[PDB]
Amino acid sequence: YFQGDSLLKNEVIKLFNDKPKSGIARIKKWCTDNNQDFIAETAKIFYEEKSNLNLEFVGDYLGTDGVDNQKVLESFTKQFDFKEKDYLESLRRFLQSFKLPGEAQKIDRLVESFGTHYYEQNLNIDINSKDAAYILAYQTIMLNTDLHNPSIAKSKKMTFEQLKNNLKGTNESKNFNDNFLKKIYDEIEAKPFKLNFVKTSPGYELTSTTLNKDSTFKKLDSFLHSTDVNINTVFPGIGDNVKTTVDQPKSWLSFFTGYKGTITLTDNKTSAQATIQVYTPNIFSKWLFGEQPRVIIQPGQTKESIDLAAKAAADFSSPVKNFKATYDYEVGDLIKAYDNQKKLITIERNLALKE
Repeated sequence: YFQGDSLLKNEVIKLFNDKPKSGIARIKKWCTDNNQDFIAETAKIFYEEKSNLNLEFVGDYLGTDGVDNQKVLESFTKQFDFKEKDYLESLRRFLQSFKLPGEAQKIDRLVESFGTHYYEQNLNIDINSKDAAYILAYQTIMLNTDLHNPSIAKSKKMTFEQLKNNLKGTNESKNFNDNFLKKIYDEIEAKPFKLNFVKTSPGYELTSTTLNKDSTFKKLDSFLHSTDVNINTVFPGIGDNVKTTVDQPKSWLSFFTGYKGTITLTDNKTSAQATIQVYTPNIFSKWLFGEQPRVIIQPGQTKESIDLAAKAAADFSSPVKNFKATYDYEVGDLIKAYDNQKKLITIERNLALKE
């Protein structure tokens, strides 16, 4: 069955599975030459070529905060037909179409995309607003952790009555129908979600049973809720032109993943950028995200972002545990930049006569 994009699809699968940026570049290139829409075509390939594509990379592209990514995610979700479909079956299906990133802000964008589209395809039937669809989805995901996390004893598990109470008046000032919620509660109880998370996240990851006692980790943790303090008090190696913003965590994301927030570092001179995500385990999060705290450091798109992220990672006494390629950078380039910063620190300490 020849289709106008068949040749492109076969080329893209190869390029994409090697480096997603090279696959996306070819869709951009073909859409330019064939006068087609890059957004629609990308989402179409992600959806139709599910069984052929690296789902980690698909999940990562869809969940990433980017102008292209956001448009592609909206178009991707639109490929699903949720009209007169069972809510939970629709959510299960959506969550299996990619590999979930292990990053709170990415999971959040994917969940919000699902809710909005499900509501739009079943307008005011069982759900009254996109906000109600989103709260129902995050409460269902947390209900899944509650009912199936063994650290939550049988006697402590959330009851259907407790789910009803949490969702009282959240269906655009009204309630969700009793049986509509009972069906979700019972099915989730009987069958947990199939949640396929990535093994490692892009960039640098510091994670160990001793990371919470690292001087840099403690300072980083405090920096999330402090006001007008310089980031150089946390990371000496990054210089004095680095400014910061903090994205505070949504409560449910904290429960779900151990998320504590994201600090965005921007160099005022160079435009170098890096993000720093913090995770601390809790009784709910550990079931899916492990028993260790985590720090994820990712370089942005701009030149010299690699060196800003590497300097931040190298300022920890704890070593980087995991390295993974980003959409823009090769794993080897992140490794070289970090190892080099560690070697420079060692030389400087020795030359200044530090023990």
